Amino acid sequence: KPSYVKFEVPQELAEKALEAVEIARDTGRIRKGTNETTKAVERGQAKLVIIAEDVDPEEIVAHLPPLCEEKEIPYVYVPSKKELGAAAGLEVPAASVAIIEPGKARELVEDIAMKVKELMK
Amino acid sequence: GMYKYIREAWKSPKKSYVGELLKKRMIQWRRDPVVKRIERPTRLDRARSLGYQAKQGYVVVRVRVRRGGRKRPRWKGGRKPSKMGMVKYSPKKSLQWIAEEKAARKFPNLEVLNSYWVGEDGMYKWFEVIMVDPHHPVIKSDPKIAWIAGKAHKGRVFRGLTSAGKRSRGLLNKGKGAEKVRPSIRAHQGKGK
Amino acid sequence: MDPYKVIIRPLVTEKAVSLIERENKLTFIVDRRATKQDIKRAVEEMFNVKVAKVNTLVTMKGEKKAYVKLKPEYDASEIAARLGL
Amino acid sequence: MKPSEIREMSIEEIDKKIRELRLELAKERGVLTMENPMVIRNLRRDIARLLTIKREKLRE
RNA sequence: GCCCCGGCGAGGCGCAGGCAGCCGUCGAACCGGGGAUGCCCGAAUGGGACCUCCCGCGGCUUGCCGCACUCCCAGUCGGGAGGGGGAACGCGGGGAAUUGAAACAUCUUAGUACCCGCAGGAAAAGAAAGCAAAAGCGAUGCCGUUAGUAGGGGCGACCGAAAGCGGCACAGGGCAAACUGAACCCCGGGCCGAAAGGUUCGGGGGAUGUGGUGUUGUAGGGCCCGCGGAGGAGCCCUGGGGGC
RNA sequence: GAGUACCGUCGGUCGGAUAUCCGGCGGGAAGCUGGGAGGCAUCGGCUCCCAACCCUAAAUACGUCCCGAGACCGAUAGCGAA
RNA sequence: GUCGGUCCUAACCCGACCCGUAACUCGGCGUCGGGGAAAGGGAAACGGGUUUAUAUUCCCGUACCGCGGUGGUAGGUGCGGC
Repeated sequence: KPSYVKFEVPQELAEKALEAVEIARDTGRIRKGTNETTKAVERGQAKLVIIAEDVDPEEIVAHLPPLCEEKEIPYVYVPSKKELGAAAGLEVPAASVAIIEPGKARELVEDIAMKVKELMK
Repeated sequence: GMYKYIREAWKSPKKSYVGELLKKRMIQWRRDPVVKRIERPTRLDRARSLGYQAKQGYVVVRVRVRRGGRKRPRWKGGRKPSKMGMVKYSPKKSLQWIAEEKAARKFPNLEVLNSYWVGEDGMYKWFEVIMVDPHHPVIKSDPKIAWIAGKAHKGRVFRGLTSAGKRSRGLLNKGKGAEKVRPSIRAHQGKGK
Repeated sequence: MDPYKVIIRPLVTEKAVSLIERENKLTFIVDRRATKQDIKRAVEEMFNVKVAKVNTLVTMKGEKKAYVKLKPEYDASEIAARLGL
Repeated sequence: MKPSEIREMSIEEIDKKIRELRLELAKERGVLTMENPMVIRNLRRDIARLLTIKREKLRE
């Protein structure tokens, strides 16, 4: 199990995150890909970052947690890239995704944020 | 983004999260064969700068070589004393290039493009080498790497036209000091290096 | 091989003539690369006979040579006359 | 034998004629050991022409 | 030695002056161009060689196709690459001794002979993190000079450049990144078209970034602003003429 | 455009001399308010340039060959072989 | 068809992979696959005659092995001896 993972999110959170991504894709705005996500975080337009654990090499996404913790944006983990990409609307898999302009997911993101904070602390 | 951060992580790995990663990775690499093909580069910024795309026809190969220099074999006939040494010799090619050549042996239908450093130990060094299939149509349909299907680019790594070979031949110095390295070494009787 | 290419030549020597008379045998010169079975066919077709036995030897000139015995219904002299001798 | 003549014929007639000339050549080689010294050259080259022309026909 | 198209125009059957005979005027031999057949070994390759010969497995109807090793794209089918050869010339590595110094050890012979590997009809180099000096040049490569000079060396024997000046020949382009975000590439089958090319179906890849923009120095490019909206230089041959 | 520029040390090589180029080992940056060169090191001034990725014709070398020539030999000569 | 090769393994050898080497047509452990004995192991034929020149090979006479078949029985469902 890798080392860019700081804590253990359960089925609860992981599945809610996949569904929030699917809903935000079909209603709001979704930035797909590590680089799009990174730029969103650098400029501040990112309201939630979903990251994958099935990644190798770790040097791809090992910069995101210590950056989102600074910019104060929440981030969750999920165990596969194929599922995340299928949710985002791709046939290839995604390692990271950013949710912008949520629609019909707002309360899901509320709860995800609160539980992420409770878990980190 | 995502590329400068990788560059930063790797510019000094003892200081970043890369040192212990490399410890474990080597624990596992030492059991692998000397030439092993892989799915994805370890230093993607560096690969993509050296020329690497995610198309069909590109192959990535890790190579393990031993460190240090040469030990000459002993001489049967009589020598003068200036010619008896056996131990403290070093090669005139670099280990990067030697690794490239081993990979080129193992994959004969291919051609080398470049290579990059990926780890050290006390006994071994590790290089990741990029290779290209010059008979793939996806590769003959791209003007950046369609030159490589030519009739004068086979044996590239062996004659010395890769970057490591040019470095070891002296084609990074241009004026005073480099009077004896162009247009070639044989042209001047090995008198450069 | 194929019929009609197997047989090169018939022999006409005193030994071969003796055998024609006595044993009801024919003697042929044949392509090295043919076997007893191909020789059997070849003779059967090119001459419309039934064959009993085939014996072969390679010579000291590089030629395969066949002694061929037919069934007593037929007669060597007949085909030896059908040919030249 | 002349390609003009042979080209008026069918594949089976050609096969038959080849077999016939093969047999005549065998018996001539036989009687040679024991006049017109050219029978053999001429028959060989006849068969050669026949085979070439049959191959052309089958290739069309 | 077999076939076709052309030329030449009567004899022909190799070095090679014979006996006997055949081919050719329905155009030969000969010459130029193109096709067919093409035993076994050999990279030698379905598997084996104390003798260039043997032993086999699938699938279809005696006849045939396929089946080495290492690899790429795929993947239950298939499609492709390499391997060996070549006088001298070429790129990259490894590397002696005789000999000379009137002995010899540093030096010389010599980055030589020879060895290992990789390419071609040419290879290699090549577009300044350069040269220079109060003035200036403008990628590489070859000739003539610079010059037995600067300079190395038991400072011994000996070794040994470049810039510049005079000429041959001339030519410049592309990535990575920033900013965008699937707007993209390939295979196979089908319909237009003479073709160069264009349009639909099913698969392989690609968010670990396919495509676009972009490429440099007393800076260049992107984002923002305003104004303006000559990529139109090139591909093909159903065509009509010319020259070689 | 980073184990890169650079610094010390060892071996080889060069006309390259405290001032050539190649390689091993041990250390190691800045990164456009930036960075390199200018024949010992360092300080200042001035002048020139932007490395660590790629392609590229012409002028050149050869002659297992061809055309064409010759103050070349003329059968113990000339290629070993008329 | 019956003599011998062709089959089996021995001491030994090669190939592929693997590790080394600046490299290889060089060096080598292990795994796998394959070769290696005309005096070792090992299905089966003996006499007479015939030719200028062959014969356990051709002819006569009398026989034996291995594959495949046809047809009957033993047996499947039978006995004798402490």
